Amino acid sequence: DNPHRFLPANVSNRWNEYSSAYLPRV
Amino acid sequence: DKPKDVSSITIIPKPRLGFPHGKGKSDAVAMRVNPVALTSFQDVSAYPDEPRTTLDIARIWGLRSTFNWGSGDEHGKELFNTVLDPGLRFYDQDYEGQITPMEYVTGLYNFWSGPIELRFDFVSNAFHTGTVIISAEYNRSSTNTDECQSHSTYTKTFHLGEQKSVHFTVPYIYDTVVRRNTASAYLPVTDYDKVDNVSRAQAMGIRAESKMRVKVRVVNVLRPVASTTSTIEVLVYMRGGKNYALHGLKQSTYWPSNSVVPIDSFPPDGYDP
Amino acid sequence: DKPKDVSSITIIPKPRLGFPHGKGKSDAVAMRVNPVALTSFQDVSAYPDEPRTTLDIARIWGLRSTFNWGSGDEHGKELFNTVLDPGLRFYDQDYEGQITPMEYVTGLYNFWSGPIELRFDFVSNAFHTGTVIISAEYNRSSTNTDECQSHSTYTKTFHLGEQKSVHFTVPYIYDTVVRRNTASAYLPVTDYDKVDNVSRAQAMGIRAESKMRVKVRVVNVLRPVASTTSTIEVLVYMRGGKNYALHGLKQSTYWPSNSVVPIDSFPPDGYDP
Amino acid sequence: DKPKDVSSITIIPKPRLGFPHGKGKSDAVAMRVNPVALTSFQDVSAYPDEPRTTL
Amino acid sequence: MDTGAKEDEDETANFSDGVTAMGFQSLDTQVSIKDILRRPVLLFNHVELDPDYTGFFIPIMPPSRMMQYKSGDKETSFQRLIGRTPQAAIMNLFRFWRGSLRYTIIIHSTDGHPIYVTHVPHTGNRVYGLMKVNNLHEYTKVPIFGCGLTTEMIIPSVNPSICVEVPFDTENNWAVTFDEDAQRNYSWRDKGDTVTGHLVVTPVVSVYMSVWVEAGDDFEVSNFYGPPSVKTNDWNYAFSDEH
Amino acid sequence: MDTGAKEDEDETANFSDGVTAMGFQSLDTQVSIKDILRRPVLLFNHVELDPDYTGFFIPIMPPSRMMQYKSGDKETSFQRLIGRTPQAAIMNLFRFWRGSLRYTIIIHSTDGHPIYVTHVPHTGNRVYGLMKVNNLHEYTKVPIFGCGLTTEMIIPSVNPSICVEVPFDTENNWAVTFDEDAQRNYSWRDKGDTVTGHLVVTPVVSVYMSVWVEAGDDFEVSNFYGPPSVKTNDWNYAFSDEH
Amino acid sequence: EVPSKESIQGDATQQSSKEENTIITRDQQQTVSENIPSTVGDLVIASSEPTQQFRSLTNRWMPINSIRVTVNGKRNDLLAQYYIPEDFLSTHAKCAPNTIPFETYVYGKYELEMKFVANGNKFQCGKVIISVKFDSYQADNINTGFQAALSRPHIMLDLSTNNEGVLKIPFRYHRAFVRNQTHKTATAGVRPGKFASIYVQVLSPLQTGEGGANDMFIRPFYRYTRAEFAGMSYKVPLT
Ligand SMILES: [Ca+2]
Ligand SMILES: [Ca+2]
Ligand SMILES: [Ca+2]
Ligand SMILES: [Ca+2]
Repeated sequence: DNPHRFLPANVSNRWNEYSSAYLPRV
Repeated sequence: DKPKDVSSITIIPKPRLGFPHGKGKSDAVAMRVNPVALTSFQDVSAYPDEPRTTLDIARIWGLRSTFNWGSGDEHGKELFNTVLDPGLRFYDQDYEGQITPMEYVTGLYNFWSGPIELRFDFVSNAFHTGTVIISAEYNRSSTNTDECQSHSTYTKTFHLGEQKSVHFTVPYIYDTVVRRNTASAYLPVTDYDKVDNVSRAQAMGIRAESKMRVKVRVVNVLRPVASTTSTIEVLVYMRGGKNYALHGLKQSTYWPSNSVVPIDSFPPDGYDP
Repeated sequence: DKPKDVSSITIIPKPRLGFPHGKGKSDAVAMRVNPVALTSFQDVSAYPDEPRTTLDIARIWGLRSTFNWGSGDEHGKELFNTVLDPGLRFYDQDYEGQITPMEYVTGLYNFWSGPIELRFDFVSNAFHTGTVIISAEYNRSSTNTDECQSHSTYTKTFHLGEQKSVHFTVPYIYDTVVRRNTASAYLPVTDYDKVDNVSRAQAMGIRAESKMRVKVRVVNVLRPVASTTSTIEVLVYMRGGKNYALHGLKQSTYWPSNSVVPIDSFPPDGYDP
Repeated sequence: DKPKDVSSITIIPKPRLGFPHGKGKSDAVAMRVNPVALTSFQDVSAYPDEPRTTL
Repeated sequence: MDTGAKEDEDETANFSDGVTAMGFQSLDTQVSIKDILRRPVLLFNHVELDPDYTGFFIPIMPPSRMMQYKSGDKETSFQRLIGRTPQAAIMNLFRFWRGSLRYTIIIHSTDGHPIYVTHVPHTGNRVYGLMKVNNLHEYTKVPIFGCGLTTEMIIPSVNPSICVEVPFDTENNWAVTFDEDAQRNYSWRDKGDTVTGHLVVTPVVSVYMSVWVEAGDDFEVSNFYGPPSVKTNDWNYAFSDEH
Repeated sequence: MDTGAKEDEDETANFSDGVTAMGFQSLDTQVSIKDILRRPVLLFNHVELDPDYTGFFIPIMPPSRMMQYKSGDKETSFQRLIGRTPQAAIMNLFRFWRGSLRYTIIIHSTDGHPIYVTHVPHTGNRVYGLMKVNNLHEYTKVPIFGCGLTTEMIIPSVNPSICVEVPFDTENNWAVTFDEDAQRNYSWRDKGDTVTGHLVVTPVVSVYMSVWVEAGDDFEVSNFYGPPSVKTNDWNYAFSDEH
Repeated sequence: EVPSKESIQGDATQQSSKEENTIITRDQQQTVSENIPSTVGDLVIASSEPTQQFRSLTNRWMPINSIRVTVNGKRNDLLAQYYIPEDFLSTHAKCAPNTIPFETYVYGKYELEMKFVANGNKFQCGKVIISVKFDSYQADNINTGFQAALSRPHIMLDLSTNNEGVLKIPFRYHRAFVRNQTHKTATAGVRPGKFASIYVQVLSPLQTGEGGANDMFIRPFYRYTRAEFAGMSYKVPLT
């Protein structure tokens, strides 16, 4: 399906956004 | 009574009112109960510290480049050398990254003018010492090995020590009151088409490449104490001078390169998992 | 003489004047002998006590619900518990009945705001006695068995006795200045179409269900004398507060459900028996 | 209120305004942000010794 | 209208009345009943005009339950959502109205043929759609727009639309908005008191038209009836914000 | 916005600030952000309107990265250069906007059929293109323009174009300009906060239309975000003045 | 602003900040972002009832997690990031009295101040930048580089001079209030507790001398300068 729909669990929080703990996003 | 009305006037019909303009009049019809009611900005309004013009945005300092300066760089050596054209960072290769606010906004216009400001921040400590000379060179340029040619222009020599930053206003000296942007006014290419000369011969314009350069050369070799780093990074910030000007709205030369996804219909397009 | 007239003006043609508006100008042509004569309201006119705005109508008390309170209801028991959303009475089932004036009128708008007023009329006599506590709960709700969670909000405790009625103003406390209606702005379904998720995914909007609740709990168990009824009915009236507001005209969420017959031609359509 | 507007006028339609003329009025639409802004001749302008008429 | 405040005798303390939000987002207030009734309601969406008839009749009456569509009943030429428009909802609360109504008529055409709109004052009947007055078989020699009644003309090549305001030409003080049963056969003079006349549209050749109606500027409603029994099944046709 | 002047502590001598060139060539200054946002942006170039649908939906939101075309992604009905217009570039710097937007709609036709443009206030969804609301198979009897919502009409034979201003009819203080991922499935009430409603265009017969958008006069932007990561390959598509 | 000659306790010319029952001193100068406005006028409409402040609890300085900067950090790297108020309630300094009111009120308007204290030595060097992004939910991953940080309200820290920095954060949100807590009974349609993001990024890598330390530390402290609560409810544990 659409890969944009959901963020992988290891980089996101329960709200489907990058976790503030996940520093590597940049 | 039913008197005849002889008043008349000749008219020229047009489909829209003020279509091309950003100001003036509009014949827009309000989708409201009251044709003249408007949105209220009495309580919720733009904060006073938000930029109001593109020139305001161009006045925000942006990190343009960085370069290293080490105790091994001999006198006269160019530590930094660049064509200072707010229109394009490169004339021979693609650009991708965090463009400065002034370049971003300049990319929306076909003309720019006025002095440009630079700020060199030496990421050092009180134990680093040395001297560099910043120069603005116009029309004709200097050889990488001829420091004297750079010294013959508009220069500012900075004595690095306790103070780790220096400001430099780049004079605007050209044969025209404004300069035309080197980027294009319209580029219909969207799928990275492999280019040929026919494509170029049929472009929207001809790139008037700038020869104006800003260089930073070693005056006194950096001599830090042995206990600290022998090479330091120098941050080069840039922004428009207080009299920087922009004109001629055109297609933006820069476009988002990160996380670009076009909208789809929500929730019709499969949002219901 | 026959001098030329050089006056002119450019014009933008439009088919109608003020078509979307409820006020402003109209280019209507009167089917009268005199183009400017109007209907007279000198003698026959709207009575001053008739409502003039939908807010006037929303200020009319309407019976919303009813519930029973008996001597068998233990302390803390929820006698009444409802989501207080003037947009929809139920989020999971059809509604049919006599909707209150404020809900009827709110059903014509996409947004509402301001405090809501409630009035609890205990259909009892001087021999009924007890105490209940009314609470307005926001964002997060209380467990049916945890009276303390209800007691931690905006409450009014009523001592039932000689006085058999109590008024309660429900505060408006939300994260937005107005709230959007949970009903739809447009529903083209007219023949009770059996719905599926594709139909829902293609609806006019997404229902922003409210979590705000009003509850009534037993404080002191009802203790009527043996000679009178041990259970009484409590009428719950509702209306908009004095600062109730409505905005965004839309398709009415409610429609007549009783004695609905569309007109036919009289007397052509067989009225001649 | 939504009162009717009874004002009207008869008009004669023409495609252009001042097409044949060298002076008078023009219905030209400016390709500018501001419909009434014009070119500046404050600093750069015709030199006084240039001919102004064919005479 | 009786607010019922007379029955609220409690005088104990209450929470604040707060501050109104009216005008916070914009100054476009939409709570005035007359303002609401002055915005157009679609009655007929692309219906046919046939020159073999006297014309297409439009009874002069505001939108209300009298034009409500009910699933299962016979198909009429009336658009099906009239009964759920805000103005029909308002009219279902007032049984009296006095003043003029405005009709916006659009002829789907660009021809140079004139289409006439004729006003008929209150005559006692209440009809809509194509009709052959007195059941004749030819009307071009005896056109209703040429009999003496007030008439206006539309010339599509100039403007396919027009907005006409019809007067309150009736013997009564007020027009009656609605009946409990629009098809009941009761005392004939009373039966016709729900309209103030008709508007008749007559073409030269077969063509289609659309019709909208709204209250005029000289217009009042009264005889507030309170709300009727209603229904709604909106909930079932949309997702909530929690999937 | 923070200029960074606070970090420029050097106070040694500098070269002159010169004299501004603004106004030297003409008085048509084009640096005002609102002036820029008030000139039209093409959204849809000659797209189809089909009467089998409720209409063609236009989500009320200004141009930005939300409509940017990326080489290789699925084809949408949006014009491909929206993301490089000056106004989209400006909007990509401000995440808040409040006020009205103006839409210029052109129906490619000269027919006398009315085309309606209906305004839908903020309802929570965000869609564009042809859609059958509630998935029905006929909409002429239940037209969206005849349900009570504010509607305006275009009659091509008179003027195939129109300019309508849509209000800021939403519950929020500000509309959210963009998201990092326009297709991410996150909390549904937040998902719909990037629009303030929709504009729906409904025809009588199949026909094409073009749509432009611009900021209204009562309009403000805020919540400056700073510049995003960008790219450019302009250099490769033109000759320099030295062959 | 001006140093003095050395005495028994060195160069005793420190400055300090006292807020409620907390004090923070600084050895050198401090950089402060502009004091900017929050939306005003919606408070009295979004809440029919009076809103509250508890300054003695919320307006005091509270240290949060320690930040380590190493010679391996590259420009643009995120050293730390905070979604506020959320992260100050359920992830950092969780037992802080500053969090008390959030246990009982469901809504709020918040204006904060964040102080950053660094301690790099005289033979090290480097630059760090801290910035705020208003109403960042679902927009954290764009306009998130050092360039966007230099454009938004920010403060810059030099790792060898140890100047302090104070970031002043107004309340700029697209709604009148921000929700304070998620709850099993609360709606999932609206993500609560986040009206802004704070990013701590590397501007220029930390460098050290021969045999010098390969890292140094920074400590953030926050305090509300104006925390207004609305909508009282029963108390709940934070997130
Ligand atoms: Ca009181
Ligand atoms: Ca009070
Ligand atoms: Ca100077
Ligand atoms: Ca000078």
